[PDB]
Amino acid sequence: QSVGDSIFPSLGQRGLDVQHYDLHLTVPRPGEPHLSGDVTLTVGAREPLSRIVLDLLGPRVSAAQWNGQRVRWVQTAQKVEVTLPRPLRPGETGRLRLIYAGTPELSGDPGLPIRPGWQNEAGLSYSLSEPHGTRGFLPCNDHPSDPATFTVRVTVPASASAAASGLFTTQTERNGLKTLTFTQRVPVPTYALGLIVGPLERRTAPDVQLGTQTVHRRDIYAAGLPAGTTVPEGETARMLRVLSDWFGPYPDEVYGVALLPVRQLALETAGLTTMPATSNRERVRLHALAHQWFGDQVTLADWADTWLSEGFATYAELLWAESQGEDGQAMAADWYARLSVLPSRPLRATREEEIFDASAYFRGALALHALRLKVGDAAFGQFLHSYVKTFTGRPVSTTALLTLVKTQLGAEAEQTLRVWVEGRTLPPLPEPV
Ligand SMILES: CC(C)C[C@H](N)C(=O)O
Ligand code: NA
Ligand SMILES: [Zn+2]
Repeated sequence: QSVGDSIFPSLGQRGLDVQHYDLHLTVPRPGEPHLSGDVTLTVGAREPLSRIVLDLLGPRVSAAQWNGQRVRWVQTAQKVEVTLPRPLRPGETGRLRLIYAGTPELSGDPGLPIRPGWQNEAGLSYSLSEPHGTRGFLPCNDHPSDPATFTVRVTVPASASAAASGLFTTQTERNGLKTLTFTQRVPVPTYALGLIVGPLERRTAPDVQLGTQTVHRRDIYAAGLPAGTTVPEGETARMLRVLSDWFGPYPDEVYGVALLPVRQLALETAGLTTMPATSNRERVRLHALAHQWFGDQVTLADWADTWLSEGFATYAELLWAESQGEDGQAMAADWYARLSVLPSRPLRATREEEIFDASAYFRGALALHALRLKVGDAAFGQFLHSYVKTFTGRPVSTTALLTLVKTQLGAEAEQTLRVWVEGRTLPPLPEPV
């Protein structure tokens, strides 16, 4: 029934393929968790589905429709189950509309660096939902194996404003209320959906041209940011070219950061990174941008493989440093140092406390470093292009990476990667031959 995640075995519904969320969210008082929702899901299926089971934690569903007609539905625990008049079969799509309202619940999971879900602090409400927090404010197939496109229609008080992932199209105002529309036109995981409401100002920058591709530029500045909370002029343009030259074209139409005056980790929300000021650094801005490839475009099949996103996003830091004339080998040496005093575990996490631990970031990065040094920069750069392509539209797993390594680069490169992926060992620091 569920996706069957090795870490979160209850989230999601197997075979469900959500393709588009058309969400109308109304936030009455930014900074307080209550809200109302009006979402229509365009869903497909990999297998016949008698029921559409979505994740939801907090708000209560009031009405449900399927293809425009009233439909039977039940909200049970952290799930909303919708009985279809006839099974949804592969190849066909339907429209599931849900009216809901209430208070999103935060998922205070024990081993996570954050409490994912609808955040509320200092007159600001925003989503920081990795891994399984999106279900708090949106009925969803809450798993990274099922990315989807988003159209969000945010209704807020006139005094406030809002920003979501995707290009901002229209804004209307009536009876002292404001409505902003954003369209995320490239599929990304539920936790990758940016959504911020409160005192914030949009700021655009000139377009960035990456060959034939055009990437729009805009940043969000919330009120009350600390002095010096900025984006260095020209930095994001240079970062885009360096990373896109390694990975392939930037997968989205816009990029920027949403600088918040709060104290929290940064989240790679699609095309608009949720960036609390206490994390606004050059290597975190590069990190978040790298995740637009590894994490938002290339999505995980199982939360045990977070190193496919964090290790890849961490290695981009080394590539960016080298692009700026720095010694990347010395950065890899720092990674090893923070590992040589920590125990080992395979890269595939077995419990929730490990999915965002030091090994998922640095041991995964050093795994890529070991592979790169074994095949050469040219072969390694070509694999990263092939890796992204191979896993666009298809969730990535550790097994699939090793297979692609074996297929593309040979068994020796594979065994080098397998030493770091499997083994419960800390291998020696990868150094140039
Ligand atoms: C917010 C965190 C739990 C995850 C995020 N992707 C990072 O930068 O590590
Ligand atoms: Na999908
Ligand atoms: Zn990250």
